[PDB]
Amino acid sequence: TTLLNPYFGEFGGMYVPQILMPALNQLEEAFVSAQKDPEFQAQFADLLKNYAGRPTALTKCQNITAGTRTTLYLKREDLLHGGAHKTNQVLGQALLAKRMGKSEIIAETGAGQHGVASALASALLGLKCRIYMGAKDVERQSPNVFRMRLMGAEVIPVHSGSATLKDACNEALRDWSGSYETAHYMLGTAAGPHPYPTIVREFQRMIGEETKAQILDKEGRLPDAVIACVGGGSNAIGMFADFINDTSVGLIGVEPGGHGIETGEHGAPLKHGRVGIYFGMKAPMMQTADGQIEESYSISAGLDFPSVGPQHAYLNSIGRADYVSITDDEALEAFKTLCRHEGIIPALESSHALAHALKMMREQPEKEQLLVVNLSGRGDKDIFTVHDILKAR
Amino acid sequence: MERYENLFAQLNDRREGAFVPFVTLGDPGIEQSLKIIDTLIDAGADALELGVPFSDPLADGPTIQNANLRAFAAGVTPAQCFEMLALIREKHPTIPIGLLMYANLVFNNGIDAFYARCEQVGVDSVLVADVPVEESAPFRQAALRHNIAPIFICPPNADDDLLRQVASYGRGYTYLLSRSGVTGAENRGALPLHHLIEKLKEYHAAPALQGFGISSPEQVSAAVRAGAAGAISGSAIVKIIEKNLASPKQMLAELRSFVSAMKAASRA
Ligand SMILES: O=P(O)(O)OCCNS(=O)(=O)c1ccc(OC(F)(F)F)cc1
Ligand SMILES: *Cc1c(COP(=O)(O)O)cnc(C)c1O
Ligand SMILES: N[C@@H](Cc1c[nH]c[nH+]1)C(=O)O
Ligand SMILES: [Cl-]
Ligand SMILES: [Cs+]
Ligand SMILES: [Cs+]
Ligand SMILES: [Cs+]
Ligand SMILES: [Cs+]
Repeated sequence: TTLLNPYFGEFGGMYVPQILMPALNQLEEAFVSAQKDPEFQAQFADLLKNYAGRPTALTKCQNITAGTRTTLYLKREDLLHGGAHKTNQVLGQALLAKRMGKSEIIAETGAGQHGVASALASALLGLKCRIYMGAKDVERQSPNVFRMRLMGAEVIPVHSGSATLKDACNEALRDWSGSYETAHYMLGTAAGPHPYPTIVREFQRMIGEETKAQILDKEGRLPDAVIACVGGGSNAIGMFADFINDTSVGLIGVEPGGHGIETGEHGAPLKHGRVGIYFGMKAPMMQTADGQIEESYSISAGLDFPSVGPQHAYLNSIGRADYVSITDDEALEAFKTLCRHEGIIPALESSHALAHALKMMREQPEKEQLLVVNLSGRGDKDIFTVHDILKAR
Repeated sequence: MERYENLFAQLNDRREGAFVPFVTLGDPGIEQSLKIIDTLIDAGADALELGVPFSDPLADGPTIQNANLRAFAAGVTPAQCFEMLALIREKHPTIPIGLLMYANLVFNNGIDAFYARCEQVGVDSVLVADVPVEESAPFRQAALRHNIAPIFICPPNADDDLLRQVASYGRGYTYLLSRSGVTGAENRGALPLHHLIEKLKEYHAAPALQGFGISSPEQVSAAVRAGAAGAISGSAIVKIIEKNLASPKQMLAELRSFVSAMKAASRA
């Protein structure tokens, strides 16, 4: 029994061992209570404003769209403390952990951004933080590992399975299955078992709320479409949520196409995977013919969650949102273009969203369209990756 | 079939508990796994719990994580596991055989088809580790349509509502968790509770088997004295495999000695 619907149509649910059901029910109860609590809301708002730097700017990018009938705005989550949108929801989850009386945080991370976000929130709010990270990711993300350690978090390499994000996800749940009484699991995207898809959406929804206010202020009307990259789905659902009931506003999610869909080396389970049950949820995922879970591939390490949040699978099924893919090469071109023409270095993740917007403009340059791309993070972290490729060209 | 019912009736007649080992199918290879399983049976196993190798076993500690990895190193697939199961049944007609599954392997190419294959090879029960009672409906319905017992888990702090659900929905045996956490011999659980065992009996639940952390004869005896119908041991058995990979004959000898000792502990 739950207080809220754990499903979005057929997708979602609570596919965890029986031992973890009380933890999920406790978390749901605390969330529902917090959502009705003006003091909780005021504390969260205060951290978002005075610590994280909300509201984030909405930037009109005139150079990129010159000579076309596209008007493009970027929602500047790149300017949030920590350099990505992930900061919003970790602060909310940290306050939920405190509400429930917990003093310890568990988190998973792949490329390291969620780990860093969890570490910073835990440092600020007096929580002991332990972060699981696949050993292969530890090896290749020394900057983020060092940030986590500087912020006083314990980083625990995971050597099981493929030693990557999915394996860290498992280990986090294994730990939580024994430690839930004292520890909160700070899940890093709008996925996993209920209530996490719901909580993460609600703790990211200020992205779309602000976007709506800012676009009404500047343009006097809603966007024709809002466009966001989709790893597990948090930044995208945060942008989409406040526009779901605005039926004229297009919602476009962009999955990583990697080397190309046809190569199999991608991270686009929503459009090119198969529904399965894993990580506590029923959702499309990257899996073998036999049902073993596989990795997502993208040039951007941040888009390597091998499934997708169930609310995205649902919005797709009913046609409320459209999902597309962008390849490594398309994302790289968008990255270069934004740097040269707007002086903004975007995360390679976010560059997937920008690349699709650039395509919408370029394919149909006389189409009148008011677009907003969610610029989920900044791309300082990516300069060597981009350097190394562009050197080999 | 009625393999668990028949077993418990026979054990009850002898004032005896069940000893039930767990191993991963195809760990460390198909041929050796078949020999391991025959050894467990010959040494006195009353029933078997058998794991199909899965990429993400999130209810398992390191010992069994490593068993899955060894089976994958040997190229073991679910299809090969079903082949193994059919042969095991052909050799041993009465021993109850339970599978330890993760949801995706059951749901993968159709829940009904999965349980149909179980019935075809002569499996008796399926425990889907990441499907709580709350999500169990299509799994337990498919199980029962194919004469398979769906196994449910009773955590040590289960409330009355949950006990009633586990009693109503399960069949074959009720899994009594010794503790929170994941599988592993390194973490010993509790003597359960008179309350839980008694409530399950009150609600006419399938007979209870205690599992997680059971690694010694004394714990098997304790489980049975507390009112459980028997005990499951996995990691302790798998550790013997792990310890003796280079020595297959010694592996079987040590498995035999251990299982014999564990089984002796169950006798009145
Ligand atoms: O002796 P141990 O501690 O290794 O325990 C072995 C248990 N093996 S098993 O197949 O019964 C088994 C039973 C339930 C499991 O998870 C669940 F409870 F969530 F469903 C996992 C394994
Ligand atoms: C982690 C990350 C993403 C992808 O995760 P979502 O949950 O899909 O938002 C996207 N952009 C940035 C900058 C990230 O750090
Ligand atoms: N791998 C990314 C996003 C993520 C998916 N799941 C959890 N986090 C990160 O850790 O920053
Ligand atoms: Cl449903
Ligand atoms: Cs600001
Ligand atoms: Cs323009
Ligand atoms: Cs995805
Ligand atoms: Cs005894």
